[PDB]
Amino acid sequence: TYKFVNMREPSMDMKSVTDRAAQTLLWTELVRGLGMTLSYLFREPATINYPFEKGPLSPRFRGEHALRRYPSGEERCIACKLCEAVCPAQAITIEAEPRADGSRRTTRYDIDMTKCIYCGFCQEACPVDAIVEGPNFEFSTETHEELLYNKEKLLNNGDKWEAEIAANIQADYLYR
Amino acid sequence: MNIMLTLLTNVTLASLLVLIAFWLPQLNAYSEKTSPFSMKFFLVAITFLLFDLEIALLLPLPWASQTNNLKTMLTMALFLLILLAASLAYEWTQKGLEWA
Amino acid sequence: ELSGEMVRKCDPHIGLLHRGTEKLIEYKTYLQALPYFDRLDYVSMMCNEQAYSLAVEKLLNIQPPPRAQWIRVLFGEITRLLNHIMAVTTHALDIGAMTPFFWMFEEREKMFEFYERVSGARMHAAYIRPGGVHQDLPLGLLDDIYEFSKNFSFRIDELEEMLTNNRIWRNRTVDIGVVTAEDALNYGFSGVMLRGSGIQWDLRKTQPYDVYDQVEFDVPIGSRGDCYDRYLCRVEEMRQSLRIISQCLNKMPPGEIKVDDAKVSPPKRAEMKTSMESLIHHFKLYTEGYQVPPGATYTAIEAPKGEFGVYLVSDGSSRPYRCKIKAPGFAHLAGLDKMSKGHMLADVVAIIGTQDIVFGEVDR
Amino acid sequence: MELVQVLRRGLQQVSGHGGLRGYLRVLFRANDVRVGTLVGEDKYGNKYYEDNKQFFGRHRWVIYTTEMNGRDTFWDVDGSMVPPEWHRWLHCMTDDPPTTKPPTARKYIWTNHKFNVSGTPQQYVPYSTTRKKIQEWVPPSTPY
Amino acid sequence: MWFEILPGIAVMAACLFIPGMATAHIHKFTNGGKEKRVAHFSYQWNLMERDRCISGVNRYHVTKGLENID
Amino acid sequence: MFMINILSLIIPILLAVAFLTLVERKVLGYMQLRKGPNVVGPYGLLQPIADALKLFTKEPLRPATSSISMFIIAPILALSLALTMWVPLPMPYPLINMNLGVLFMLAMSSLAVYSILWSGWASNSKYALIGALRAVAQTISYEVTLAIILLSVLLMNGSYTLSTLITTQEHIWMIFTSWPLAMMWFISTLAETNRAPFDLTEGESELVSGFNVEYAAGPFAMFFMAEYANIIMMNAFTAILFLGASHDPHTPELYTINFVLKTLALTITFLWIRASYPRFRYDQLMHLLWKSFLPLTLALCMWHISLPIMTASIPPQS
Amino acid sequence: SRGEYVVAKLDDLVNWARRSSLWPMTFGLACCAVEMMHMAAPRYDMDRFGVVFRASPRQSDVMIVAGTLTNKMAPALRKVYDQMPEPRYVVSMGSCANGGGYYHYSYSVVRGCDRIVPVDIYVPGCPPTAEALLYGILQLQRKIKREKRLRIWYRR
Ligand code: SF4
Ligand code: SF4
Repeated sequence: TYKFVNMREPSMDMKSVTDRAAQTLLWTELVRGLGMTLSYLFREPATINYPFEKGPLSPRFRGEHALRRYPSGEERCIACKLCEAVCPAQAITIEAEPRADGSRRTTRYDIDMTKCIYCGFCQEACPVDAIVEGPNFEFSTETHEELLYNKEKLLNNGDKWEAEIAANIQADYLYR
Repeated sequence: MNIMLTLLTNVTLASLLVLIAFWLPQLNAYSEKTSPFSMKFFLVAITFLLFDLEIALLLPLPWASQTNNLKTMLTMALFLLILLAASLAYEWTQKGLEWA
Repeated sequence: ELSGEMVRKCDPHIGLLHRGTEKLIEYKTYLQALPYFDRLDYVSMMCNEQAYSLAVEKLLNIQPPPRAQWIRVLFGEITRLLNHIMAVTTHALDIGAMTPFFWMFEEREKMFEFYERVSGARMHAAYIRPGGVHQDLPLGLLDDIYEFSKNFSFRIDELEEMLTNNRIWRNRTVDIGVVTAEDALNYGFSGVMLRGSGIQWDLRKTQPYDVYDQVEFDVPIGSRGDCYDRYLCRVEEMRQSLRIISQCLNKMPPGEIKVDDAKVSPPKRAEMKTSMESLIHHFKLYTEGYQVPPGATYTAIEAPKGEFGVYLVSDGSSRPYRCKIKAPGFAHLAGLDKMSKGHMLADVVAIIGTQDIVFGEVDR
Repeated sequence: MELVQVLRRGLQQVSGHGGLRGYLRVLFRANDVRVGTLVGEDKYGNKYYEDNKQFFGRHRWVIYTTEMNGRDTFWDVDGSMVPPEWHRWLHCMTDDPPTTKPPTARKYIWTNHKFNVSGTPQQYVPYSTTRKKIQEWVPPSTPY
Repeated sequence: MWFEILPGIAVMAACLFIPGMATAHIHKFTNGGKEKRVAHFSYQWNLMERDRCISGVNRYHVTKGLENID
Repeated sequence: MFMINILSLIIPILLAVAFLTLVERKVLGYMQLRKGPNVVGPYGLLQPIADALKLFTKEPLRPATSSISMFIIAPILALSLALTMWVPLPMPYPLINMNLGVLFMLAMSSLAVYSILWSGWASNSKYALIGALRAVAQTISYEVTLAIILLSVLLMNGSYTLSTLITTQEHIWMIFTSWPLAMMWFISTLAETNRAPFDLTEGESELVSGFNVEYAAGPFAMFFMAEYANIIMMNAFTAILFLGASHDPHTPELYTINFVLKTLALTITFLWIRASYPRFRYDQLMHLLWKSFLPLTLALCMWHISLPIMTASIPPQS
Repeated sequence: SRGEYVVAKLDDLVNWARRSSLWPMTFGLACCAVEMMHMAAPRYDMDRFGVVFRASPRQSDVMIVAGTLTNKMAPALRKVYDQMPEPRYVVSMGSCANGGGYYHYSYSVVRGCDRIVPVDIYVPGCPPTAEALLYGILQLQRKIKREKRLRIWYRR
């Protein structure tokens, strides 16, 4: 159940004493550490050549939010506001009105990427798979305002990344 | 004159670099950036001095080895070294070597 | 307050990372409150998630499914490996080793890849939730964990080669930060801090929480209560975590990964899209959340940095009334002053390292 | 000896990149002189290579095109230049290249991928997407 | 890999090699194709001065052999 | 042409220092499973140029406001002495041939501490002054052993003339004769150059930047150049003292190659040590010298005095 | 003009020097420091790019605000920024540093580090993956490459 680290008594025989005196005087353990570092020097480095080489990611990766569409092209989101409710950082602001066609659509869908925590909620809550955190992670901006996304920005992201997003959802939709 | 030349050249080169590094980059336009306990362990420094004295006394030894009275030379050299060791041992045992 | 290089008085000022977590939790539902615990201890996120999950489950009188429990113990030990790697390697970096940092951080990257495969986040995932685990392991992950674990022993051995018997490393830690067992108990220390002093207490054995009763491992115990003994304990605990990981890999059960109760765990996507009951429960769970029966509980786990506890009180609503987080680093940083007496600055750095303090935990 | 083999492999690397000029080109652009099987090339010009012998994380790499979306990218390259279809293959999200498994074709999907446009006239500017809520009274134009 | 370290080491090696070769060849050039005479004791400097007087061009490295005799 | 020789000694040493920086970076990276700077130029050869230019173009902060004369002299003295100490070294023919070049180098090394001493004081800060004091103690503490070990080994040379070391080690390296002294001398070089595990002076992990915390842009660059030049020079002194090289009088190139390679090996050993071990505690550093090394050096000095007499191997004075 | 050509080449040189040798300071408050270290870790090693962590603010060129910036920590952050010599660039890592993130409504959290110090590059994420941080750093390098200090000086 329990193991004693340390709690060992060195031997007092002349051979062991000579060995320990040799270690102290001849710096044996230091040489062992040096040899370890040398071996690591001759080992192949683990660096990947970013940006030309990219780190592995799984289909469930949580990145830039992206509003998706149906195959017909109609926007999937149906103004349920379920995402705004689950949002743990209140980064989602949704406003809706009956559109001219009479469908329930969002007049405003703002995701403040400066307040969002990339929790993965909403993606798992939206009943119609509308907001889906895309695979993109390299969307840094030079100004704070660029990170306050708008419904137009989210829909453009969805249109841009739909080819990858549909494949990732297809990969993972059975696990969900 | 060779050693004097070397000294001059080195000092001038280093000072030239200090000039090109204290004034030349100081031109670049910018703006405003605003902006002891009594060490009793200094005894170690003082002991270094008295040991550096023995260091000086011991430097002639390579030429001292060339004498004909090698017996006397060896006895006196070991005498000085043993006195230095005795001084170190005394300071050690009297906790005088209280480093830091 | 330093006389020469000796610390006469060490006074820790904290709150530089106080983010009012406990206040914010009161305004969130339990599911919304879960992500904070990932942030609380950035090095050991899933362990904090598990502690919160145990608290909410116990208040809920609901039991996680066995496969969820085994996934939880497996990733808890993976998290412990990550946390110990960070603690031991950063302590070494602070005292100047610097190379084991990179050596073991490569393994940390691989374990982050495991996190990413399960949850999609390299760290601060929401994998462990009240009622079980959010999603089942993606196919092929367990064997990859096997591949990683079968070689991790050589890496930790190499770390020992660099540090364990080094004269300089021993001199920096052999007798610094000595804590008496009674003093350690009184000052509220937990985990290695207690076990380094020689007291035999591991919550995983004494009060097992999920499936640790069904796994075999040895609690490393120290003899002199110093930084070096804590280092030895941390390294051994890593080895025992590798053993536990092997056991969990071999005997993972088949079945559900979340409680088969749609009033607590959300229904499956197909079911919520095809059945009215499932959709109703999904709507209420992701909008209002699950009401917890009124009550209070203190649930503690052997987190990698010590005992991590959540004092959760519920008013019967969908948002907790009060949530108090017991961070093991809080008491250790409190006792830092006692440990530092009679030591020099560098020894203070070493002591700070030995008390594995993550100031997200301390400040909350 | 194996050392002679390694030197000859270096010479093969020099030859495979199109000669000394191509070797220097790839060395200065990408800092890597490995030669790998060319899986495919996107419309923008990025070339994608695979060498399964190299350890995981270096088995797949991309040589960014010198010109994309009216920008000279000979020296300035960025990760966003990767089109979404090849993004998943590059980041190991899938083992099947887009040439082998084409993405599903949809009308709304963009036909030309745009890189990160921050610091450019194309940069996104946030704005409200809702109309005015309160309508003010319009005074009459007649004097009385 | 680890061979990538070698080019910097080679540049450093050439930079360190430059001064020694430079000193040797400068001594050879100044002392008429022979090593600069080392005078650690006054006798050797006296020999150098005598050679300077004997040379007739006030350069010690110029060596007069049996031909000057008789 | 003597000025030409001075420049030939000076400029290549500075270039070697610049590229030693890159070499250090790459070696430390590879021993940490990383790759050194390689983006900036082919295999990172242009990184030192970028570093230097960035440093020089950087803001010249100076809140010293005390004895600015000293705050400027310290970098000058450091760089000048680092360049000067290279002069007496025989590679294989020294630039300046001194009967007592060894004691000259010892004196120059002792003087070079004043650069750290003044810089830290004229900075007039907290870490700077205390760190400078710790420096004085460190260099002063190991200067003693450095001298004793040097005297002990030269007892076989028969003079303080560096050039005769080549003759003495013509048949065998002096490391075979005095390896315990060699180990202690190597550790001593490490301490004198303020390198890990004795990098207490700068001591970034403990002291934000040490004596150079208030030095930026060019003066910091001069301190860096002086530090690395001292590293190379001390390793060269080790190579000449113990790892002797064959010298063909007609072809000095062979000796120059051998010497350069040995110095490179020793510098790579310095970087290797910096990577492997953690830093000795200030107190432990002094404990290792005055209490542990100083004794053994005294005993070995007695032995190296006695051995030539009892073995009739007194070296020739000339 | 020839003068414009010389000025442009010199500005290219200085911008290349500054972007190639970017020395971020060892400043990490919260979780994002872990991903920053993982950037420093061997897989995405920043030293290849010339990015080297130097503790001294006076010897540093970029400040990475990796973590939640609390009201108690804010004056110290401003002080360390001010003591940093110029040219100086600030990279905000994490939703917490960008805009407050999870703790935006906390009484003890500064809602974004832009309020305290100017920010050049914002790295989204919570935590931003080390690859995202490396991308942000390279974007900062491109931003330096686009700078036209000497050109503007010559145009006056
Ligand atoms: S991922 Fe971000 S936007 Fe989505 S629910 Fe979580 S906090 Fe809100
Ligand atoms: S953004 Fe996320 S990871 Fe970064 S400090 Fe805030 S909570 Fe931690």
